[PDB]
Amino acid sequence: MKFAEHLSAHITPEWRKQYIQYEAFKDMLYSAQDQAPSVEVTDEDTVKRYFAKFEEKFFQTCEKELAKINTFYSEKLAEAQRRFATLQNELQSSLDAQKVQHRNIKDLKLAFSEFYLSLILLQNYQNLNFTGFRKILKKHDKILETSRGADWRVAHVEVAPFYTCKKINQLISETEAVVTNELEDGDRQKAMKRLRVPPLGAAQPAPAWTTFRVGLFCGIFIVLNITLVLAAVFKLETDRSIWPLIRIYRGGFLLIEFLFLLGINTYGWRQAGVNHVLIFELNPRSNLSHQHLFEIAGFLGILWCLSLLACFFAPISVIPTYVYPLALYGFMVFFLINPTKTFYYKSRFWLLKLLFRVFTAPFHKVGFADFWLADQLNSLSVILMDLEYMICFYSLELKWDESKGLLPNNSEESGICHKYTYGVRAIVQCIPAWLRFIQCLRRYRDTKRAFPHLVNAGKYSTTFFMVTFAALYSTHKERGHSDTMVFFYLWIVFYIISSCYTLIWDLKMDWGLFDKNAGENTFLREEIVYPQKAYYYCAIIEDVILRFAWTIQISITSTTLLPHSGDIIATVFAPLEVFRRFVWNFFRLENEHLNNCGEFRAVRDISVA
Repeated sequence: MKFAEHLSAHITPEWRKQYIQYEAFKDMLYSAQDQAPSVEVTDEDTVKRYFAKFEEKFFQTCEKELAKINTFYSEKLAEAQRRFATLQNELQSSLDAQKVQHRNIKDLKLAFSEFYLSLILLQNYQNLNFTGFRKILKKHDKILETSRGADWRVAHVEVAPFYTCKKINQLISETEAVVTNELEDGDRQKAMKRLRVPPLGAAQPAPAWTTFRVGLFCGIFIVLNITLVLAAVFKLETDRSIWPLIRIYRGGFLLIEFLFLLGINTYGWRQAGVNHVLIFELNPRSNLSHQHLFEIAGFLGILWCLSLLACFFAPISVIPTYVYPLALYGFMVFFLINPTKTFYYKSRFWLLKLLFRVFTAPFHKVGFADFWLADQLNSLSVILMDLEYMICFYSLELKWDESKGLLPNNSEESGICHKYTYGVRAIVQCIPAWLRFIQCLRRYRDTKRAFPHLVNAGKYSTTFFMVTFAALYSTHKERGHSDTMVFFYLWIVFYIISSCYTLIWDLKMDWGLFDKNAGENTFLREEIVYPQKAYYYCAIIEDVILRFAWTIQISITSTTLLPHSGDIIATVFAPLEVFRRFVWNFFRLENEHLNNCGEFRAVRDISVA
């Protein structure tokens, strides 16, 4: 494949309908060729008229395509001219006001670098549309053994006001002159370093070293997982309680799984066309492909596996076993808050600036990155409970004056910090629900709109109530007082309500499925971005199952019996919840991008002042 894939890869995602449609032309050509009636059986007038009809139809289709291209190009050119006019007026106003100002200059820099991107994208649009006409007309010449295609090219294509309009190059030169004289006072090197746009989209291949580091961290991870399984089967002795260990190491595994599935999500968004760079407001020139997230996940998983192995084997006799989890989590934290400029600095600091804006929610106007991150925390809720458990274990239970403190004796009676001590577990549970609830309240206050925000605030109020009733029921049963089974009934009804609330919001308002304009894609949206239709139905069924995950647990719990269970339930259902979030990310991002596809948004429209 040479140009079909080259076109589907170098195409702007939001302008997919305004392109040349190479595939339809090719399929029309091939169908017309294969349906030649007979080379010698029927009359030559028959085949001649058949080929003439095909010629007419093909050139009418090509003419309507060219008209579409011309209209879209003139539209985008007028839009860019108006944007340049308003940007220059604002720059002149600010420069005159010169005689905080740093924020002003920095947002005019950002607005100019975003206006350059639209110009470059329009230029590439022109280029690809021209060298898709030449390719398809060359194919028509070769397939029909005629030369009318090149004549049609030189007669129609190279007169059109989309290949002869040399206005974008002048606009690019003027933008560069403006940014160099005004914003940088000379120094075109620094101006162009900000304005330049690398080959972007699905067309940029990650460097070979990043792929090799992925393949290295993944092989080590596989072998270390095999070794962990073998050592757990053959080395971990009985008479000790493994539950503290895997309860501490449960959070790290969920984080590794989340980073892996986020890498897969980024790959899916990059290939399908859903551009997360515009929705997350990332830098269109510097991003993180799936390889970077795969590498981060592999490195942190290597550290996790090494810490768990050291816990099992106890390599050095002087260091007690409880130092390895502490060291692992301290390295995970020190990796994030690394003050130097190494090891994914811009990414980690963007993530930290976002985490500061989600954990102090009602004070910042929320965008997509902080709304998206606060929804991912609902799935990574066992990580917060793992941190709480680890802190309570190291502060109240871990006997420091003994080596094998991580695995105490079998005589390990209830051992507080394992349950609802005083309600702290319920609060750590409701923390991300509280974040999203107050964020939706801030959205209602800001937009004054009510439907999408006031609803979607009860979605997390139901989690509030469900966790409250869980806490009440378990703390009543642990004290064996009266009114217990009532708080089982209320737990049941509020989990029913929570799952029904989140399920209809996952499908209808988050994913956009089940709309009246479905058309041929029954039970789906109008326009589907992901290739196969089977992905959506399987996703629907999996979200139905993984949102009602408490059915299986309350069954197993009701089966009860002696084995420790609730914890086995949580350990099996936490990666299932992270996988549910991984599935939900795809279709949330797709629904978000499909709205940017209607207004043809390729840039962020950076505000000013």
